[PDB]
Amino acid sequence: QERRALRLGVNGLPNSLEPVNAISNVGPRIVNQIFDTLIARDFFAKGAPGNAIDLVPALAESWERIDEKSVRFKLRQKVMFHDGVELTADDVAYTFSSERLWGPEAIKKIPLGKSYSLDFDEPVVEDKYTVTLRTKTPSYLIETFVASWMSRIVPKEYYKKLGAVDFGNKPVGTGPYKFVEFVAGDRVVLEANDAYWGPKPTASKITYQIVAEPATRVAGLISGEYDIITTLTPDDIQLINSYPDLETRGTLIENFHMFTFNMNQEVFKDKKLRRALALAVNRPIMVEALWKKQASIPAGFNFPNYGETFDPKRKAMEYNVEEAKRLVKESGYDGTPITYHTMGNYYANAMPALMMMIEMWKQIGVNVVMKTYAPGSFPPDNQTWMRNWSNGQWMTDAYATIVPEFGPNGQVQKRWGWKAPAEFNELCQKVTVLPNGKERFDAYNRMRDIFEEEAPAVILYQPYDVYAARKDVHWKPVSFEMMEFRNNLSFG
Ligand SMILES: C[C@H](OP(=O)(O)O[C@@H]1[C@@H](O)[C@H](O)[C@@H](CO)O[C@H]1O)C(O)O
Ligand code: NA
Repeated sequence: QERRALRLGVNGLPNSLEPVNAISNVGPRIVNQIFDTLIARDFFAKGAPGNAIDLVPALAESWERIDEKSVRFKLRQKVMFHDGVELTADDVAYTFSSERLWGPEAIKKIPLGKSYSLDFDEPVVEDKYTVTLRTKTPSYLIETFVASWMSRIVPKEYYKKLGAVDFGNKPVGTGPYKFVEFVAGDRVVLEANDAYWGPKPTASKITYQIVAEPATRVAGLISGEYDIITTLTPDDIQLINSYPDLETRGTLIENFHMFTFNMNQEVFKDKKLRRALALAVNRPIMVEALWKKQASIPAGFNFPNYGETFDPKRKAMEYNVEEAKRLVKESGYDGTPITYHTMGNYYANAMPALMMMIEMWKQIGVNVVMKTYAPGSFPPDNQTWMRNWSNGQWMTDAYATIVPEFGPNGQVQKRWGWKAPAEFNELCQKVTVLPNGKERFDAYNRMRDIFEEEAPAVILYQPYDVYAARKDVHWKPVSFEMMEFRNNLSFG
């Protein structure tokens, strides 16, 4: 009869379906279905196992870089939003506007819009199907930005009429799946958009059902309640793979798990204790015990997806228990227990990783205690000391995420109080405008050195993202924190 409905058991849900505000480990797998971008990354180009870097036309049928500051897009014609309104350059201009995204006025609507954006100038609408995106200063990052999760295309009139909050609860996009319902902290339901411009949706419906406990998620797959489950650990591989009708599907993703600090707190204003905690983390033993060797430990804030700004000659991050003990003493730390906030196992292995780290920190003379918090119940900033986090490396360049998250205009310095050395912020400003070359390459290596010296966050590893699925549900994971169903979902 009708197509099969897809049932997903997920680790968590975003609090909003507004595509920029949905940026997280849990939002993109949903908003990738509701929306489209001008340029799309094709993870399966030339038979790649879901990790190809190839950029292909999407809402823009073609594009041309004009100069060091601008890129002109030719829009695909007769593309319709879910409410029937035709996609125009007006919708694109609005998506990348000062008003909605990067200007001072957008900070209330999209709190991280300005900090995550390029140094944009107002878009230029040439005609109904022609729009130029430009920057005030040189930027060779326009293309990678436009293909990213910052750039899902929103409908101007409908978005303006509802406002960013109401739009977030009733999204309208051009994507293969349209909005049905959103029960905050419970479920999101989408249905097939059969008016879709690209590959027709193969599922009649998609339900993202929150299953916070991974053991309950695994039981749900074994019982036949879910078709695909997310955010498992390599420790679940043996059991699931013992069921002949189920299997695990995993891949290393372009993201790093970390722990970070509220540097507005007295104990973390200075770098000494941040550094002591960083120097005591035995990453290889965590990777062996919890990840069955599947996770990858980077040589600093440095990843292969950065391409020309990836440094393959970089030394491993320091591990020095004896130096850590000496820093604990010099910091003046008195033995008072320091809290570490985690949203249960929102991050695969969050609590087992923390338990191991608590033990490593006991050995250097620092008492760390776990504090759990329910989905969407993140405690006030001044109630937090240490906390876990992750960063999706969302550009084919080193700019992201060191500059958008840890730069002078970023939330780590502004909200979380990192007093970054003046040199670090000078380098951030330089890498933003410089073209690729020796000067830019060396500036990112100096920024990586300062990042390790300062420890505003401590990089753990790139997780091996593990899903489990029914063998009769054909779907391949991609090397990013999202799920792709276009030409990548079939049943039987
Ligand atoms: C607690 C959640 O954070 P999560 O680690 O899931 O997502 C990060 C995101 O915060 C960050 O802006 C981007 C780019 O650095 O990477 C995402 O992985 C929050 O965003 O809902
Ligand atoms: Na499809």
